[PDB]
Amino acid sequence: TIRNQLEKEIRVSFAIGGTGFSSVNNDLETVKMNPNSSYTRIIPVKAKFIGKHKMVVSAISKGLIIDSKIIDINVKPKLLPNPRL
Amino acid sequence: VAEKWFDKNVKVLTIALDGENWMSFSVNPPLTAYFLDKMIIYLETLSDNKFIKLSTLREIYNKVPANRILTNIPTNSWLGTFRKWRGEVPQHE
Repeated sequence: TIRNQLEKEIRVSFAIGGTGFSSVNNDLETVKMNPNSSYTRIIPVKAKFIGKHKMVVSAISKGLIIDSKIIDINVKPKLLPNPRL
Repeated sequence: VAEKWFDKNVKVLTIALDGENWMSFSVNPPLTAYFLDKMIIYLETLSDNKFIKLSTLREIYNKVPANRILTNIPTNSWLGTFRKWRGEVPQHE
């Protein structure tokens, strides 16, 4: 979620960052939001280790990192289903 | 209905539901007919004092254009699942 406090219409892009995480297919996901409004979108990511993860998300415009924020994710082991009869 | 007027962000208020099951699946269906009349009386008491604007959805479509843009809405019903029509009866599959 990205909030816009400017009085003009904004378009930013953001990239993800993590130690085992990987963006599925998004080099730079650009949005297009109007003044004084938030913008929410879901990005598909794939975890590859289990445990206490650290996602870094950073907003990037014209090669410049605008803003960044770190969240904490717990990835669980993937269990197989019962052997079918 | 009126407490929603207090919030500044409530621009359009929308209510949708089945128009026949609510008066036909209650314990005392005749009283639900009196309830509806009382509803209609009270709703006109708010539309005259210029609190709400009791109107049709077509008029809202033209008078209030949509400025925001939604890029994706996931597949779902008002029940949050499709298991009602596929899964809650053993001979659905």
